[PDB]
Amino acid sequence: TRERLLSALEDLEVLSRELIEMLAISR
Amino acid sequence: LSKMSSLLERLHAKFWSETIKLVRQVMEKQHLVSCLETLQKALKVTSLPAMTDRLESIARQNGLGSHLSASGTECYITSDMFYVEVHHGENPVSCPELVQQLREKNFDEFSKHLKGLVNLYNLPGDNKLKTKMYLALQSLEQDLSKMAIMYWKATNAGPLDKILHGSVGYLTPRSGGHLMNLKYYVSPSDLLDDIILHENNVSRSLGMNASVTIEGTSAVYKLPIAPLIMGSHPVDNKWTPSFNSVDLPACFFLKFPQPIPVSRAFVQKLQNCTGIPLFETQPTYAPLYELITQFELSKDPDPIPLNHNMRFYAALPGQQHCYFLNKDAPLPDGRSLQGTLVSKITFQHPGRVPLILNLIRHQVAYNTLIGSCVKRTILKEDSPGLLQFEVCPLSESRFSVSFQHPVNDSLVCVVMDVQDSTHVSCKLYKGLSDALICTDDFIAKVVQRCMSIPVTMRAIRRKAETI
Amino acid sequence: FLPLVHNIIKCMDKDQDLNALKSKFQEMRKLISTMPGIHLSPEQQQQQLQSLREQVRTKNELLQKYKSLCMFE
Repeated sequence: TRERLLSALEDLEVLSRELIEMLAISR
Repeated sequence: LSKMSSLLERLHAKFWSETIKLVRQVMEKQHLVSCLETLQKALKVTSLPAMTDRLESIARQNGLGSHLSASGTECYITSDMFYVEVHHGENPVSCPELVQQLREKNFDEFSKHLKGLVNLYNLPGDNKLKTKMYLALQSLEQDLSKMAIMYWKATNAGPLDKILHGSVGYLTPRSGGHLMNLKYYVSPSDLLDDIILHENNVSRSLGMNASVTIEGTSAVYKLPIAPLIMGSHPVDNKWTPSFNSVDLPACFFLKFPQPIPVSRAFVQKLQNCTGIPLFETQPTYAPLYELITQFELSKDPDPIPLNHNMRFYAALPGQQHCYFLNKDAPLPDGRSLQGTLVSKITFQHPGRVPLILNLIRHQVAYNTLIGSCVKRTILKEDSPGLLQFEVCPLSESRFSVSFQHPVNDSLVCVVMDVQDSTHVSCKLYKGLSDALICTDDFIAKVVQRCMSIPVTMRAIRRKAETI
Repeated sequence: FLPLVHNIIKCMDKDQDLNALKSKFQEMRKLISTMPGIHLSPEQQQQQLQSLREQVRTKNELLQKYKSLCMFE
């Protein structure tokens, strides 16, 4: 389970970056 | 209808290991835009600091003066809702009434009771009625507890004839996770433990119960501001004479869940105890039983259409049956059955109301129990049985059931009037030439205690039939 | 991870390097997850493990039956 874990990590990082960008542009 | 925005085009349109320079170079800049911080209940479990931060965020957003030393503890800015588990009015209370239900991991009585009391204790009053009158009405709402204890002490036989039925007395404490209530419903033939097996009085939370509230907009009636009458009365109870009385901007507006149909006489009698009648609007004088049966059976009803159309077919002890309702049928009384399809329960101060509510409650309970036979049974064209009967509400709380008695070659009606609150009159009228298919007062009292139309139908088809 | 997103939001709306630490923690967690050894999905792995257990049980039963019935001379 390497490819699935890497994809999950990449998706989590992208989601965290999007959330940080939204928090910085809103508040 | 696709998933191309998760890992295929989401990371490619985010506008690594050495591209995290977005905390100090691009930082030169909770309701519907930033859902990340708003979803604290989903990212982390409901804990002490999480709820304390959510409360502070909601207070800063909607507007509510409240603060503390730091994050980890937060009170409730209200008249007396200030209570910290584990001073501008009352002192810091730590009673079990607001510590039992919300002890460890409760998450229901945290945004409803507070918001409820905030919406209730809100009016155009500026430091004159938002706090003063609110606290006055909260303190005045304590004689009922003494009255409840007095009724419990006096009625030391059983909590069935005085608490639920007959009169008031099935009350509980109104604090924190439980508001004021009363024994509105009095269904005695429900699924019991097989007069409930309880150690003490019920808090009207185990199962189902109504919800009594105390609010008002223009019912500023004279009432006390503190409990004075607290001594044990002679037999049942005693009044509390006020007027130390000001125009407290409040009332006792409860929450009538269903528009129960009542009689004009009951509303007229109650319209002289607390000022005006129990409703100030255009009276929907439509078929009372027709709408009332649907309102009562609407709880269990599913999204599937029924389309009864004044048909009351139901089951039987070991077969199918049928029945009618005589709805929208103008009787010899002249005008049709008065309808009370309304939800206004704006009451007044607790004056001479020792039986102003219990009579209408028993009337509505009998009316509901009448149509109890038709809840979810839908079976037509039943050749066997079909003990069709039509409840003719000619007089107030006066029903009648027709059955094909073998005594005569016709139906057999019986006057069914609710004389007492649970002991209804179940007399009958036979024919000059008819066999003794009419039972005695024993089966009459049995049917009265049962108070179910289907029960009476089965009894007639089995006991009274004897064929 | 709730803590990673919390640290990211803190470093974003505080006015440190929470993003670098979050990325390092995610890489360490991915390495620890891949450290197990099972490259393929665990479904076929469990199927093959059950098959191997059944085969081992059958072989043990056959060996016992062979070493039990010894009455020749």
